[PDB]
Amino acid sequence: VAAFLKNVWAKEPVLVASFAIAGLAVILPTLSPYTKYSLMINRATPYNYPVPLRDDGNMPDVPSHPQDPQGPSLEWLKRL
Amino acid sequence: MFMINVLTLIIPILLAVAFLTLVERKVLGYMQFRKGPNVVGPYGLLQPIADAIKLFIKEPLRPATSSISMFILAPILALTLALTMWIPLPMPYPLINMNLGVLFMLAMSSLAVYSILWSGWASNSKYALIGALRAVAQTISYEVTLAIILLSVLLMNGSFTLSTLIITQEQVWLIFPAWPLAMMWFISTLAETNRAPFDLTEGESGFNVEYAAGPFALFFMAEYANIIMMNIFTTTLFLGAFHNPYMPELYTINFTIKSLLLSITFLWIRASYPRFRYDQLMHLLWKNFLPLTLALCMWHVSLPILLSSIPPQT
Amino acid sequence: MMTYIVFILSIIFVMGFVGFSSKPSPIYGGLGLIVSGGVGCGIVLNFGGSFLGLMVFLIYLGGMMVVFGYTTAMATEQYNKVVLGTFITGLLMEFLMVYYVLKDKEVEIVFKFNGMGDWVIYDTGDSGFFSEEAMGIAALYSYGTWLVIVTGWSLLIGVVVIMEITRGN
Amino acid sequence: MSLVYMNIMMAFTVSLTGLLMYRSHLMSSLLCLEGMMLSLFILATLMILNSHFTLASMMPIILLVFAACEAALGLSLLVMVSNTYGTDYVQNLNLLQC
Amino acid sequence: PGIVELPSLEDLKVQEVKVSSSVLKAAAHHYGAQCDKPNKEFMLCRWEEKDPRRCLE
Amino acid sequence: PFFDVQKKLGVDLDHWMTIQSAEQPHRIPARCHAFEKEWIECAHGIGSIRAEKECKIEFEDFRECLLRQKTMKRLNAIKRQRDKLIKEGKYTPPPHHSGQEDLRP
Amino acid sequence: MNLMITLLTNFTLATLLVTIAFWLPQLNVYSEKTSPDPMGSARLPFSMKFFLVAITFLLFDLEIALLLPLPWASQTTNLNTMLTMALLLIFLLAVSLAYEWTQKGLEWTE
Amino acid sequence: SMMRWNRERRRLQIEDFEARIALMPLLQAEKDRRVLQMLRENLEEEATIMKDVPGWKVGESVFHTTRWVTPMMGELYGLRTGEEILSSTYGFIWYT
Amino acid sequence: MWFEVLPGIAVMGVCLFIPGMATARIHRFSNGGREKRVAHYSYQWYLMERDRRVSGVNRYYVSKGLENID
Amino acid sequence: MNPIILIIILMTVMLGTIIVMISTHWLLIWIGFEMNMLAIIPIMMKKHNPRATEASTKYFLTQSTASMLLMMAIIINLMFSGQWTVMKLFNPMASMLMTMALAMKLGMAPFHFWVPEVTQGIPLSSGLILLTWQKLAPMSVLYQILPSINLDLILTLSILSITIGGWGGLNQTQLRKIMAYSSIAHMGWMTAVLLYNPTMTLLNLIIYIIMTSTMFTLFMANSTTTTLSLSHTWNKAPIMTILVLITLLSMGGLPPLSGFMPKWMIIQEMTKNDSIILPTLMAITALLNLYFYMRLTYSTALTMFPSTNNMKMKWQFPTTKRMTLLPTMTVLSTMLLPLTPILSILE
Ligand SMILES: CCCCCCCCCCCCCCCCCC(=O)OC[C@H](COP(=O)([O-])OCC[N+](C)(C)C)OC(=O)CCCCCCCCCCCCCCCCC
Ligand SMILES: CCCCCCCCCCCCCCCCCC(=O)OC[C@H](COP(=O)(O)OCCN)OC(=O)CCCCCCCCCCCCCCCCC
Ligand SMILES: CCCCCCCCCCCCCCCCCC(=O)OC[C@H](COP(=O)(O)OCCN)OC(=O)CCCCCCCCCCCCCCCCC
Ligand SMILES: CCCCCCCCCCCCCCCCCC(=O)OC[C@H](COP(=O)(O)OCCN)OC(=O)CCCCCCCCCCCCCCCCC
Ligand SMILES: CCCCCCCCCCCCCCCCCC(=O)OC[C@H](COP(=O)(O)OCCN)OC(=O)CCCCCCCCCCCCCCCCC
Ligand SMILES: CCCCCCCCCCCCCCCCCC(=O)OC[C@H](COP(=O)(O)OCCN)OC(=O)CCCCCCCCCCCCCCCCC
Ligand SMILES: CCCCCCCCCCC1=C(C)C(=O)C(OC)=C(OC)C1=O
Repeated sequence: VAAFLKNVWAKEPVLVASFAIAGLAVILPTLSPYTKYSLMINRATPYNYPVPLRDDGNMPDVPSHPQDPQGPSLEWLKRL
Repeated sequence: MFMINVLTLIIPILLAVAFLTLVERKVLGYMQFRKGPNVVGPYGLLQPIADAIKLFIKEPLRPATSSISMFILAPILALTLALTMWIPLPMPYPLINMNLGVLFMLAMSSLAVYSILWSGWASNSKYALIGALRAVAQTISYEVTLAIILLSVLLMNGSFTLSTLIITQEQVWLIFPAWPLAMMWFISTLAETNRAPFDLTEGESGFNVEYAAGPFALFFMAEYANIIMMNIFTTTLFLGAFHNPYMPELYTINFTIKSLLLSITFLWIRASYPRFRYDQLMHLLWKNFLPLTLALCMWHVSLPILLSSIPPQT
Repeated sequence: MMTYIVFILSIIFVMGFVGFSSKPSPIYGGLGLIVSGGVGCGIVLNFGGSFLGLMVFLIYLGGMMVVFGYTTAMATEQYNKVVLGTFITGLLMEFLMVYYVLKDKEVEIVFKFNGMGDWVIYDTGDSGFFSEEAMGIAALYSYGTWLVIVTGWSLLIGVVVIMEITRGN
Repeated sequence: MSLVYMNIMMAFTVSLTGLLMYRSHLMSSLLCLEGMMLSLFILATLMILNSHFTLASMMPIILLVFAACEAALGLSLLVMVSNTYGTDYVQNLNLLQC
Repeated sequence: PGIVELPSLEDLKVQEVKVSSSVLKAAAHHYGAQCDKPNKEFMLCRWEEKDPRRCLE
Repeated sequence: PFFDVQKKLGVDLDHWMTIQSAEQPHRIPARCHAFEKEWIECAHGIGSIRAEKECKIEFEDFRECLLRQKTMKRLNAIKRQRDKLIKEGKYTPPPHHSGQEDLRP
Repeated sequence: MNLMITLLTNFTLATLLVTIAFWLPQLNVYSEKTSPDPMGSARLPFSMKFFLVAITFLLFDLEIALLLPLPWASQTTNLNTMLTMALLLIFLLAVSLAYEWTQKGLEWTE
Repeated sequence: SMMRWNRERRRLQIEDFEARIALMPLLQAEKDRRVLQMLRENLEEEATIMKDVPGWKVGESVFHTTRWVTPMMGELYGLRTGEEILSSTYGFIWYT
Repeated sequence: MWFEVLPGIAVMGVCLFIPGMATARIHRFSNGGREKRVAHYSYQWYLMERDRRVSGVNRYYVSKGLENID
Repeated sequence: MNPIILIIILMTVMLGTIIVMISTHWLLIWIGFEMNMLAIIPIMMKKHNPRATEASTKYFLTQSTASMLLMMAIIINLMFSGQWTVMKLFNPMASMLMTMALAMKLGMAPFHFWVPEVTQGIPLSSGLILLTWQKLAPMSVLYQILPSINLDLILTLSILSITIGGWGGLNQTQLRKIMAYSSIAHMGWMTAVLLYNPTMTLLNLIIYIIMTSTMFTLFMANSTTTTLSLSHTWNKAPIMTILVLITLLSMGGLPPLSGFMPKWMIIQEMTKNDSIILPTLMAITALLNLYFYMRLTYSTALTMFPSTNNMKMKWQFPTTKRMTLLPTMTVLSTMLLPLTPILSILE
């Protein structure tokens, strides 16, 4: 597990680098704390028009204006 | 007014290819402890003109061609593709600003093997056909790592737009996150243009030996246009310069200096190494560059996700 | 005349097929299919299929017809009436189609075809900050999981199949 | 319907009748087969781009890839025929009459 | 089938915003802040009626 | 044999690319989204034999959205009559159909 | 449109230079030449290995064609599935390369 | 460096997209009045052209539904000049 | 010595400097002293055609500001 | 072949057919046919002789042409319907092209001209796969598009298949060509009842697959590819002559055997729909199939052809071949007629 590894690093350093970089690419996004922010930034990107809701009278979480407090915010993106 | 812009693209291409031959002979001279041409012009500046006039009044070699039509079409295709690779190049503004300029260049460079193949079959020499098949197999082999390295770099760009690649590199050169991609890219562009140490069309017959001095000169100048173009594309891709939009000539001077140094680096690599054997650069591609290229493609897919550094689409 | 330009390309497209379907030689037929691929790519590009047209160049022409011409040049050792008659037959049938659908603005071979320029069938809106075709191809990795699995498996199996049958053992 | 579809269907039928009437070479047959595939690509593409049906924009690429793999397989078969007779002539492939 | 019902050319007359796209983009954030209410009334009416003729006023 | 594995196991292998009115990336509608939604909501569940004769109107509107044959036939008729009246000289096109009207916005 | 003008200009300049290179030295009256190759007249022997490297190119080029929409596919909101299928496609290209290795397909043009 | 700069580029993309979003109601109102202007002009010229034709309902919908259908390119620019046609139907595709 | 190669490098560098300088000056000449409008997406083309319609001279780059309203 | 590679390639053949069976999108139907063809090509070139390469070339050309016509039918369906559901087709031209493509894949006449060649050119196991497993995916697509299939076309293909598969087998001595013309006749019988009752189509397909698997397994267990080598079986293994006797009398459809079961049920569904001439002429034409079956039984079981001397060596060695499911398939292909109302499990 250690003599074989030094053997293949002596013989085939191209392939050892290949399998090592591939293993990092596989396992490292599951261990990264910033994988969540990739998802959060891709859903924060407004490609479509924010089609507004008809005010039935009881929607306390939906704002009446963009500058209202309620609604989704992007403080985390400006700060990080 | 646009036709003036097309002519000011493609006539300076031919002039730069004309004087690249002089620069190659001079630089290969001084690296070989001799001088290059300095008799014909002052400092040899009339050597490409004299050589063009010599080649265009040399006797036609007059081959018996298997096909007359493809024998005509192969220089036409070579020069047309070697001139159309320049039109999306952002330097700082492209002639044709297209959304998929990277993929356009990859496609038009993938079409360049038909000139080699058609000129090899259009000759009656079977050994010229064998050399053409070896050259085509070499070129299509290194196109694989071209496409995958280029994809792995444009995972940091966000699009296939070549002008966006300047915006991508405003804070740092893209050779810093992608120098292994840069070095395999650079050797793959060295093997695309059949450039030494990958020039087996001069290693012991070329695919275009049945052409006369004029048409072989047209193949030769299409090859050097490809060389300057791929060095400019590598400069845009990994060494992207500062761009003030009110002063575009700063970017033009900067990418021009970097592309000249990279073309001279091609000249300096051919003054340094012996050739590969044919199986040895096949071994270089399939067993060395392609596993690293696939591994780094996995890395450059997963890396903007794990660092939250996905580039924008627009 | 320029409002008919895609139609014009399509005519050349059909002409290109009468190039290789008449089968002069597999190398001239390869050339005719290359020219056909380029003009059909132009047809694709003029509806907004930029990525699909560059797939016609990079993968059909620069990828596959390279291998066709490569394999063909390793056969049919280097140096007709039926070809010429078939070519003029296909060309005259195509120009009779052109003449009918331009004189009548309508024709019916098997289906009814309008004879106006094909610009009339388009949409009059914008797609915002994206190509819709680019986002539909980008959806191959988000929505096309089964399609990716079966395509990549078929390509791996295709590698295995070519290595089994080209060995002779 | 639209006028470009007439030409793309007529191209498919021309490549069909070329593929359904062999002359001598198997390579010319494979070229007619890939012309059929190319016309299918163009026709699918013009429909899907016309209809703005977004998810089927990945469809013609798929139609390319499989069929090009198919083309690869066909080339391999031709080469094996060429490694038996020296030529890819379709009249050499007549042993299975008896 | 039926006859399509189009509004007259008098029903389409309005004082246009005859400024260029850089004028609009430079003022865009303050325009979205200040002109919120008739814009969102219009776009709610536009996604609910699915007909521009019903959304003119 | 339609072994409906996808409905049995609850997986979605290929239903997403099946119709134009399905969930699209970035909510991009097809040009005939409304006609296809109306034809599907008409013909749902009642079977194909009843769906051919009972949902003929929605299906004809949807096919005429897809291929635009009646629309292009009408444009053929109007353009042909206009060209005939231009040839006879009994009609003149207006300035806004000749390009002399300083477009709207 | 500007692209078609540029293609026509590049193709026309290429055709003009090819016409000059094939017909400017034809004006001379040099001499008629009688003129009566490593292989003499032996037919071209087929190489299985050049065909195999071209087919390996074709199959890896199809796998590349699948890989090409990744700079767009990274923008999705189903990123776990996108990353899984991207790594699966590059891994299947790597498995294709490994099987091409281990059955000696990359030999004498390695 | 690519981390910091691509996060800045995503914020700049969101700023551009919200400028677009704030401008979309004005552009939608202008687009609606634009296409209804063009359809009313086409209807009036159909009324003054299609008089001699027997059995012609001017402005007859080809759809059985009374729902608004998005106006096709040939419906809007059918009676106009070829330059306006080409600029509206291949202008963005041919733009460089 | 080695600086004898610099005249050819200078000639070739001027020949590479010409296309970008030329296309920058032609874009500023053809577009009102400004950059060429980059329209990669149909919204950008929509804004550009709106500029061409609101200019009144059939030129997209002729911009109308606050002086065009009352 | 590497046995791992053989397992993966046969799983890919099965994967292609299962993807045809379970998918709801026409592109995945086309993909399943492409995967099936691509994976079955090495099964046909298992022995690497010029007849296998010729057979694989002919098989590739016919299946590739059918795949292109299938995709054109799919694309015309997308024209005239704007969708991709694997259901009825929305154009008679697309219906005709898809019926032609599936007739080419099944090898139904007049697209039958590849079936006796390719089956002759390939081994018995790959011929078994081609004549049993390769029918399942196109019959599934024909099962799901039957509200759009033209009646005149499907019955023309059916009667032309039954007659040509009847006359084709009368001139043969090679066993694989006999099974191939038997295939053409039985596919005619399956498609003749498709628009009337597709459960009987599934019944005929299952009984045909059982009987064909029995006959190919007997031909593999005795290593016989010709009539005259099959006639040496009584001096080598007398039980196998009994088995080929009862299975060939079953495949002709003689009662009380189970191969009488499908065709009778087919007639049972064609006379309910007021077709009397057509199943009568079909049943009279199946006497030709029974005639060359009787020719094989006279050569093998009911007489004793002269053998050779070296047969006496093979008397000292028992069969080491894995005769997989041969007693099970022999019992199922003969003694299943008293269980004829089991067919309701296929509804
Ligand atoms: C773009 C601007 C320029 C870019 C740089 C290029 C400038 C220098 C050019 C010099 C002239 C070259 C002329 C041609 C040379 C051809 C020969 C050659 O070099 O072949 C390539 C050689 C081939 O080696 P070889 O063939 O000699 O080796 C023997 C191999 N076997 C045993 C199989 C026979 O090397 C490579 O293939 C490497 C390519 C680049 C690899 C970059 C790896 C970066 C580091 C990754 C991580 C490593 C650590 C592990 C993981 C850690 C994780 C935390
Ligand atoms: C899990 C992550 C994803 C992994 C898959 C993706 C990888 C990306 C790179 C693609 C590589 C494709 C081609 C791989 C082929 C491997 C087989 C091989 O090459 O075997 C032969 C070789 C000896 O070479 P030879 O046959 O003699 O050739 C002449 C050169 N001397 O034999 C060898 O050289 C032995 C090679 C195997 C040992 C390599 C060990 C590297 C270990 C790195 C650290 C661990 C990384 C994590 C992943 C697990 C790796 C086991
Ligand atoms: C973007 C920039 C691109 C630049 C490209 C060009 C680079 C190199 C520039 C030229 C360098 C210097 C050229 C000098 C040429 C030789 C001049 C000379 O001395 O010629 C002598 C010869 C005979 O003279 P004679 O009178 O007989 O002598 C006896 C005197 N008692 O007399 C003759 O031969 C007759 C005269 C010949 C003159 C030829 C001059 C050179 C032609 C150059 C063409 C390109 C010019 C630049 C183009 C781009 C800018 C517009
Ligand atoms: C109407 C009248 C005109 C008729 C048509 C003629 C058109 C113009 C042609 C060029 C000028 C004519 C004279 C040509 C040269 C004659 C003089 C000459 O040969 O001088 C020799 C002198 C160098 O002396 P040398 O003998 O080399 O001594 C060795 C050093 N110890 O040589 C030198 O100093 C350099 C000589 C350079 C020759 C001119 C430059 C090259 C030609 C440029 C134009 C054509 C090509 C344009 C570009 C083509 C593509 C690159
Ligand atoms: C043997 C024959 C002769 C051989 C020598 C000559 C031919 C080979 C060398 C030239 C190759 C021609 C390539 C033409 C198409 C290139 C792809 C392309 O158009 O990409 C650019 C661009 C896509 O980017 P995008 O920005 O998304 O689109 C504009 C949207 N604002 O899209 C656009 O800008 C679209 C512009 C309008 C559509 C252009 C259509 C071009 C004409 C049809 C193809 C012509 C070539 C046919 C022959 C091919 C080779 C045989
Ligand atoms: C609505 C229906 C839905 C679908 C239901 C299920 C349908 C099942 C269809 C069965 C198709 C079987 C195809 C053939 C078997 C595939 C595997 C194979 O190739 O087996 C042959 C194998 C090859 O071994 P090898 O060494 O090459 O033999 C030659 C001599 N050296 O090994 C041999 O040669 C060994 C010899 C005996 C092999 C006998 C195999 C019989 C398989 C079929 C059983 C009957 C069908 C199942 C029951 C009815 C289901 C409907
Ligand atoms: C349109 C024509 C422009 C001028 C021709 C190209 C520029 C001059 C290159 C001359 C040349 C040199 C120096 C040269 O060394 C060489 O041999 C390798 C050539 O190929 C035959 C050449 O063509």
